[PDB]
Amino acid sequence: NVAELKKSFNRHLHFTLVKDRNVATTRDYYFALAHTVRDHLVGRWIRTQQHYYDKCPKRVYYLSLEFYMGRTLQNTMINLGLQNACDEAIYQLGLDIEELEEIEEDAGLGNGGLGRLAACFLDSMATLGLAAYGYGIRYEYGIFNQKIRDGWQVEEADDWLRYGNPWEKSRPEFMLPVHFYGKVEHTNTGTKWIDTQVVLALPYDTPVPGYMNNTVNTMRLWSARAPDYIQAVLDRNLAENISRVLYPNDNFFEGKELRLKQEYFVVAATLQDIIRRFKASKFTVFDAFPDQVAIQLNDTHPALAIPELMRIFVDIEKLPWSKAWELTQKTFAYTNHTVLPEALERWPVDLVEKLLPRHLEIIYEINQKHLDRIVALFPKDVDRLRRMSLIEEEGSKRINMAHLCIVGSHAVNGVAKIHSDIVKTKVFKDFSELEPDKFQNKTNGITPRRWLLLCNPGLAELIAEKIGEDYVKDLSQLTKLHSFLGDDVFLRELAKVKQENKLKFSQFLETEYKVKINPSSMFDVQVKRIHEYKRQLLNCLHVITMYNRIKKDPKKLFVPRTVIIGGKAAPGYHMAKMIIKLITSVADVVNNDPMVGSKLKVIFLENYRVSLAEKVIPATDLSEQISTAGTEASGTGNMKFMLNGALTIGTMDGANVEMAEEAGEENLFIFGMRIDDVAALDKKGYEAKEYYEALPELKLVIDQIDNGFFSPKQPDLFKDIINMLFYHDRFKVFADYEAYVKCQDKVSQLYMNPKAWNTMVLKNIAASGKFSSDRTIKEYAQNIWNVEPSD
Amino acid sequence: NVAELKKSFNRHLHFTLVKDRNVATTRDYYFALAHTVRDHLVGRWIRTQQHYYDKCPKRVYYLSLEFYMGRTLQNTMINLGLQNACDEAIYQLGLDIEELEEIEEDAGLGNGGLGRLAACFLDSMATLGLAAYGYGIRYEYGIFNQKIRDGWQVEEADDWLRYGNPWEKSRPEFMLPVHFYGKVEHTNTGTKWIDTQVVLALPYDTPVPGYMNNTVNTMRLWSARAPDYIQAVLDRNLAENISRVLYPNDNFFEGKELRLKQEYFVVAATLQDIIRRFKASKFTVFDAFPDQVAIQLNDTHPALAIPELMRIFVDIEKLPWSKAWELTQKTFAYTNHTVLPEALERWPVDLVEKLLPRHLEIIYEINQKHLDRIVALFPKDVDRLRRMSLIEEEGSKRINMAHLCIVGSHAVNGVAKIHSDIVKTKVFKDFSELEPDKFQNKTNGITPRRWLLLCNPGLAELIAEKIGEDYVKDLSQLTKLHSFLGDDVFLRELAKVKQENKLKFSQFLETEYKVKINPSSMFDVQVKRIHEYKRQLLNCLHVITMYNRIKKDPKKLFVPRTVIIGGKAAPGYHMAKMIIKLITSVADVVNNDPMVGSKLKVIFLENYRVSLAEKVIPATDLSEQISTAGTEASGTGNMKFMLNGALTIGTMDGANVEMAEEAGEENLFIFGMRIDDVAALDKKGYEAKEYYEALPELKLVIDQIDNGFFSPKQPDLFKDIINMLFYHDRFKVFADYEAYVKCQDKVSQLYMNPKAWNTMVLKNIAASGKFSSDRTIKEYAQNIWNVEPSD
Ligand SMILES: COc1ccc(O)cc1NC(=O)NC(=O)c1ccc(F)cc1Cl
Ligand SMILES: COc1ccc(O)cc1NC(=O)NC(=O)c1ccc(F)cc1Cl
Ligand SMILES: *Cc1c(COP(=O)(O)O)cnc(C)c1O
Ligand SMILES: *Cc1c(COP(=O)(O)O)cnc(C)c1O
Ligand SMILES: OC[C@H]1O[C@H](O)[C@H](O)[C@@H](O)[C@@H]1O
Ligand SMILES: OC[C@H]1O[C@H](O)[C@H](O)[C@@H](O)[C@@H]1O
Repeated sequence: NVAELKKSFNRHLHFTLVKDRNVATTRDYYFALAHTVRDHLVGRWIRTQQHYYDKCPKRVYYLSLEFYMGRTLQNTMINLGLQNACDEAIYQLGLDIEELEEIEEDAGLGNGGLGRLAACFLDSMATLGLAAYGYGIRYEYGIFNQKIRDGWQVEEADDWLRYGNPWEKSRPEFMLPVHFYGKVEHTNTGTKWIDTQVVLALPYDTPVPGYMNNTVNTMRLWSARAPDYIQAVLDRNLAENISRVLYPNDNFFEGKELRLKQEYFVVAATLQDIIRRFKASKFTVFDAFPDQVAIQLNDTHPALAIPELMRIFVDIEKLPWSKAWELTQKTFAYTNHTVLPEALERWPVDLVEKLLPRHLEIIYEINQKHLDRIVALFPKDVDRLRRMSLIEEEGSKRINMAHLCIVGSHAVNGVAKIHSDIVKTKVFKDFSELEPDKFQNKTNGITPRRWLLLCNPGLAELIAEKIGEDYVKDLSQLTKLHSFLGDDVFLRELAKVKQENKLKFSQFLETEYKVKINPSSMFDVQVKRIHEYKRQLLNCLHVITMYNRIKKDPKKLFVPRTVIIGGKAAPGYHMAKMIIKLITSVADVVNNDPMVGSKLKVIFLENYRVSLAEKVIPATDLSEQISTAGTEASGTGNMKFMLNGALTIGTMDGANVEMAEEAGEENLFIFGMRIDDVAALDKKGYEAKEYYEALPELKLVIDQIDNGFFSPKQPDLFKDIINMLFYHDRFKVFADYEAYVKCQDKVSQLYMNPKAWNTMVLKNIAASGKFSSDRTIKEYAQNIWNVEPSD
Repeated sequence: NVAELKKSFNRHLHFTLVKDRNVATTRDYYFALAHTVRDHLVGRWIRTQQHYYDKCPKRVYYLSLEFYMGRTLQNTMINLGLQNACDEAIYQLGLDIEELEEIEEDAGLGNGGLGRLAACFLDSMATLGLAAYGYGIRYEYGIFNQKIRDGWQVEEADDWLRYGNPWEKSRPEFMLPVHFYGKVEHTNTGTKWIDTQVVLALPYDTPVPGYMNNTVNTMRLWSARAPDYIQAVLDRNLAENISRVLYPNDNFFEGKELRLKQEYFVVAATLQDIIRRFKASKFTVFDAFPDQVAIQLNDTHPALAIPELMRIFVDIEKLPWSKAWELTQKTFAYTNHTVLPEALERWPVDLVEKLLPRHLEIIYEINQKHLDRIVALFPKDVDRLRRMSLIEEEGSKRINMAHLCIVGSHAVNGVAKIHSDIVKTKVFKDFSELEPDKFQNKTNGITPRRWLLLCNPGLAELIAEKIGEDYVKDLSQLTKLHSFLGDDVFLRELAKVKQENKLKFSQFLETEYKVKINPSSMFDVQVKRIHEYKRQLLNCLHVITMYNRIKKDPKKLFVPRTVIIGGKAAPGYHMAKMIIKLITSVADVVNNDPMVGSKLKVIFLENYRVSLAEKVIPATDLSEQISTAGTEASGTGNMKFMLNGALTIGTMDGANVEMAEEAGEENLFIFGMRIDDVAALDKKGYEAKEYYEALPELKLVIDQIDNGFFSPKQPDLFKDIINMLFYHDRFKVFADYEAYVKCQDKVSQLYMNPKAWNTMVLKNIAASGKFSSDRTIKEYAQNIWNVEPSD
C-alpha cells in the first residue's frame, strides 16, 4: 500500500542516506525510492532462485558482452505493479517523481540493437517464467556520453557507477579465478596449462522482474580484480582494465588484445559458475548437463565458450574427447547478427597463441576432426576444405569465430526471415548442406513493457480503454483494434496521444538546441548508430533536396517537417564522424535561413541511448529504416516505432519485410532496390556518376556539398564523403536516391489527410503483435533451448 | 534490547543481503550485524552535525595523511553501550559474535604511531563532545598485508574495500575540484592559476561515536576521481592513482612525486570544504575565521595547507596579504613527531615549481617576510639567515616543510616532555628564541575505550567492580586502585585476568604457528614497526644470549619465556628486512632444539596491525620499549602495555620517562644510557669493537651470527648486519647490551615471585591515568584550539 511505501522511503532516507528533509538532495530522494522498490522484490527474488534449486528445471544462460539495460526504476515499478502506489507515495511527500527518475544513470552496457536485444530478452524470459540468467561484464564505463562541439562528435566517459548502483548486489562467495597467458606442457599426466597470470572475477547480481508474475530472474555481471612496491600496487590497474570499458564498436571488428581478454574473461567466469551450479544441484556425471543447461551465444563475441567448455571437460574433468564434444554441441546455440565482412570476428592465431595457448590447441583439434569428416564425404573437392576450415591460411592466419560457433553448436539462428535465409543458403552454404536441421530463424522482438507501457503511457491507456488490458501478456490481441477502423472518434484520440508526446518532446528540443519547433510539423526521425550501411547519408541528401525545393519556389505548398537524425559513431570510424559533421552543417544552414523558417527544421539528437529512445520514439510520425537491401540483419528500432504510432519509410530489408507482411505492404512506405536488384547491380558493376549526371536533383545536392555551400570556411571538408560516394560506395546511396525522394513525396501527401494517415497508423499498431519479444522467446524456448514457459 | 536487535539483524539479512539462513555466509552475517549497529548511530549522527550548524561552536579539523583506525564493529558497539545486547542477540540466533567480527577488514590507513594517534584522538574528541572532524585520504589500499615466506617479509596488497565498507557513506554534493600543474599569470584582476590538470575529490564520511554520550562526529576521507578512445578511458587511472595506496614509510622521507600529489590533494579538498562550511554558516567576512576554525597539522605531511589557505584568501577571496597571513597563523597549529634527519620532509623546488607553481610563489613570499624580520632583529648574523630560511640552498634547492609549518602556525608541539624540549631548545632553537610562547608540549595518549574496554574486557570489568566505571571518561581515577596494594585476593584476580588473556592468545599462536606454547612462561613482547632506532636487533641479541645459557648449562634454573617480536618493515628498507630474517632464523633454531624445549620459544608475529595489537597487548607480561635515548619521540605502544597489566623494560626515551615519573622509577625496568650519556659517546667517538672484546657473551652471539650458526646454507647472509653493527651504527646497540642483559636478569628474578610482580603491575595500572588521550585532547583544547568540552 501507499502508507507503507512512504514509511519505507522515510526509513531509507534516514538510515541508508543519513538525511532529513531539510538537507536531502534530489539524488538522495532517488536512492531512497530505488532502495524501497528493490526491497519489494527481495521476497520474490529469493523464492524464484530457491524454486530453481528445488525443482531443477532446464536453465537458459544468455551469454553476452552487451546488456543495454537503460534505467531500471520505472521498469521495476511497472513490472511489480507498484507504479501507481509509488507515484502516490512520492506525491504525498511533496516530491516530483519525474525529477527523481531523471537522476538515474542508464546502464548503457551496450552498443545498439545487439545489446538491446539481450535486455528485451531478459524481460521476456522473466515474464514467461523461464529459468533464465543473463551473463555479462560489469563495465565501469558503458557506451560513451556523446556531445556535439563545433558540429563534431566528442566522447566523454560514461561514469555510470560514480555515485553507486542501488540495483546490483555483489556476490563475494562466488568469486572465481580466470587464467591468461602462460604455456602448454605435454606431460605423462596429460595436457596442462601452466605459468599463467590470474585475474579474479567478482560477480554482481541485478534483479530482472517479470511482468506481473512471481518471477524475478538474475543478470550476473562480472568485474575484474587483481589477485618498486608502489608501482606493483598501481599495476593492479592492468588486471582491472579488463572490465573497465565497453568497446564502442557496432557492426565492426576491431582486433585488440584487450577485447580478446574481455571475451575470455566473461566466458571462463560464466562457464565455471554454470558447472559449479550444475554440480551443486540434484542433477559420466555430465551426461545430464545439456538436459539441465542451454547456453546461448549472442554473436561470436563469446565464441571462446566452446573450446573453454571442452578445456574444462577434457583437461579438468578428464572426460574423453568424443563424449565431451557431444555434450558441448548439445549445450551451445549461436545467434548470428550480421553478414557484413568487416563485422565478422577473425582473431589472429598469434594473438590467441600468446593469450590462450591451450584454447588454440583445442580449436586446431576441433578443426582437424571437422576437416577429416569433410574429406570422408567429399574427397575430390579441395576448395571446400579451406572454405569450411576454422582457420583462414591466407597471408596472416586468422581464426574464423563464426565457423567455430557453427561446429560447436546444435542450432544456429539468424534474426529475421530474409537474414536467416542469407546465413543458411549463402554465407554458410557449405555448413547448411551437411546439417540441414541446424540452421533456423528467430525473428527479433522488443518488450512491450519498456517499449509501450513505460515509454508511452498515453497510447497504452488508449489501447486499454478500447480493447482491454489483456494485450500486455499476449500482444497479438492488438489485432482487436481493427474494430475501430471507420471510427473518427478513435482516430482523433490516436492523434491527440501523438500530439501530447510531440509537445512534451518539443519542450526538450527547445531547451537543448536553439530552434523553434513547428507543433504542426511531421516528426521525421532516424535514430540508430551511425553507419554507411544504415544510410543516414541518404537521409541527409533528401533534407538538402527539400531545402533546394523551398528556395526555388518559396510560396509553394510544403508539408512542414522536423527531421531528427541521431546516433553515436564509433570513435575510430572516420566516415561516420564525417556524416555527423555533414548533418550538423546542413542543420545550421536550414535552421538559420529566413526563407525556409517553420517549413523545415533539422536536429541532430545528441547522446542517443535507451532513456532518450523512450522519449523520441512515442513522439515520432515517420520512421526512417533506409538500410541497403541485405545489410540490416533485422533492426529493432523499426518495431519500436511501429508499436508507438509511427509510419515506416524503408527498404525491403531485415524485419521491415516482416512488418510489411503483417500490416500489409501498402501500409508501409517501401521503396528502392530489393535483394535481387542489389545483386544485379554488383554483377554489372556500380557506376555512381551515372545517377549524378542523369538526375539533376542529385547533381545540385552533391555540388553544394563539394563546392562548400554547407562549409564556407572549409570548402574541401567533405571531400572524403564525395570520394566514397563516387568510387567506393558499397552501399549504393545514389542508386536508391530517386525512389527515396518519390516515396518521401507520397509520405508528405498522406500527412495532409489526418484521417488517412491515422487509419494507416491504426493498421500498423494493430499488426505489431508479432514483434513482441515474448513471441521471439517462446520460439527460442520451443525449438532451441527445449524449455517450457511456466506460470 | 535483545529481541529488537535480533529482528533488525534478520531484516538486514533479508533486505540488505538478499539471504535466508540456508545460504547466508559468515560475511553476510557480519554485514547484517554491522548495518544493525550503524542504524543505532544515525539519529545521533544527524543531530550532532545539525547541532554544529545551528549553534556554530569553534570547529577542530584534524588534518592527517594517516588514520590507523583498525576495525569499527566492536568499538561502535562498546561506545553505544550495545555490546552485551548484541552478543546475546547473536548467540540466540545460533552464531558466534567473535567469528563475525573477524570478517571485518582493518582500516589500516596508517603506518604506526602517527596514524594511531589520529585515531585515538578522534575517539577522544567525540567522547569529550568537541566539534571535531578528521580529514584524510580514503586509500584504496592501506598498509600492506605482511606475509613471511622462507623467513623473509613479503608484501601483499591490502584490498580492504573489495567487499565494501558498511561504515562509510559517499557525499556526492560535496565533490570538489583539485588543481595540478599549469602556469601563473599576474593580471590586473589578481593572480590566476590557469591551464591546470583537474582531479576530482569525492568525500566519504565515517561515524566517530563518542563513548556513552550523544555525540557522533565525522571522519571525512577523500577519494580521487577523474573529471585512441580506449586508452583515454584507461588513462583515467592516472588521476585515480592519487588515492590508490598509502606510502608505507614510517619515520622516513621518500621524495616521490605521487606522495606530493597526495599531500596537496588532501589539503586542497579539505581547505575548500572548510571554507564552504564557514561561508554557509550563520555567521570582508573572514575576520571570525580563526575563532570558528582550528586546523591541526599532523606532522609536516599537510604543510601545504599554509600556502593553500593563503592562496584561497588572496587569489579567490581577494583579501590583502597582511590580513590573510594574520588569519592563517591563528588558524594553524603544528605537531612535530620526528627526531631523525632522514624523517624530515625536504621537497625539491623544481618538483614543487612544476606541480604547484602558485604555492612556490607564496612559499617564497612567506620566506621573504620571514627573512626581512631576522635582518631587522639580527643584522650581523648571516648564518642565522640560511639556518632559518624555508629554502635550503645546499646543492639542489629544497623546501624545509618543518620551517614552513612553524612560521605559518601559532602553536608548535612535541609529543613528550623530553621530545618537546629538544624541538624547542635544540632542533628549532632559532625559532623559539624569537617566539617562546609558540612552542609547547602535548604528551601523547591512547584511548581507554579501544585500548582497555575493547581489547581487555576482563581487566576493564575487574577495575569497574572495585572503583566504578567513572575511570573510562577520566582515567586519572585509576589512582584509587592504590588502596588495593595489600589486597591479596585482588592481586590473584588481577593475575587470573592476565592468565585468561594469555590462554586465549596462546590458542591464536598455536593455530597460526606450528609451535607449542608453555602457559606458565613470561610473555616477552616487542611489537612496533621494524627500525634500527627501535632496536629489535638488541632484543634478538638477548634471545641468543638466553639460548646459549640453556645450552651451556641445561640443569640450571631458567625462568621460561615466550619472546614475541612483531612489526612491518618498509619495502625499500633493506636493514629492517635483514633484521626480520635474523629473528626468524633465530626462531627456527631455538624452537626446534630438544635441549631447550619449553624453556624458550620465539615467534615473529606476522602482519602486526591494530586488530592484532588488541589481541597481543592484553596477553603481555613484559613490554620491550628499548629505543636508543633521544630517538623515540614519545611512543604509544608503551602506554597500551602499561594500561593492560604488563611491566616495562626500557630506556629513558620518549614517554617512558613520564611512565617512570607516574609509576615510580623502581616500578619500571629502566636501563642503559640516558640523553646526556649518548651525547658524551658521540663526542668521544663510538667504537663498537671495544664492547665486543670486553663482553664474552656478546662475543659468542656475534660470532654465531657472522659464522652462519643461524644460516648454515648461507654463512655470509647476515654480513650487512655485522658491518652495520661494527662500523655504521648510529643507534649504539653494543653500548646498551650489558645493561640490557643485566636488567633482563632482574625481570626474570621478579617473575619467580608472583606477589612482587603483581604488586608492581598494580602500581603501573594505577598510574597509567595520565596516558589517556582524553587528557591529551583536553590540553590541546585548552592551550591550542581554544575549544571547550561539552555533553
Ligand atoms: C549539517 O547537517 C545537517 C544540518 C541540518 C539538518 O536538518 C540535517 C543535517 N544533516 C543530515 O541530515 N545528515 C548529515 O549531516 C549526514 C549525511 C550523510 C552522512 F554520511 C552523515 C551525516 Cl551526519
Ligand atoms: C540458490 O538460491 C537459494 C536457494 C535456497 C535458499 O534457501 C536461498 C537461496 N537464495 C537466497 O537466499 N538468496 C539468493 O539467492 C540471492 C542472494 C543475493 C542476491 F543478490 C540475489 C539473490 Cl536471488
Ligand atoms: C532499439 C535501439 C537500437 C537499435 O536500433 P536499430 O534502428 O534497430 O539499429 C539502438 N540503440 C538504442 C538506444 C535502441 O533503443
Ligand atoms: C600502538 C601501535 C603502534 C605504535 O607503537 P610504538 O611501540 O609506540 O611504536 C604501531 N602500530 C600499531 C598497530 C599500534 O597499535
Ligand atoms: O539482432 C539484434 C540486432 O543486432 C545488430 O545490431 C544488427 O545490426 C541488427 O540488425 C539486429 O536487429
Ligand atoms: O606522536 C605519535 C608517534 O609519532 C611517530 O610515530 C613517532 O615515531 C612516535 O614516537 C610517536 O609516538
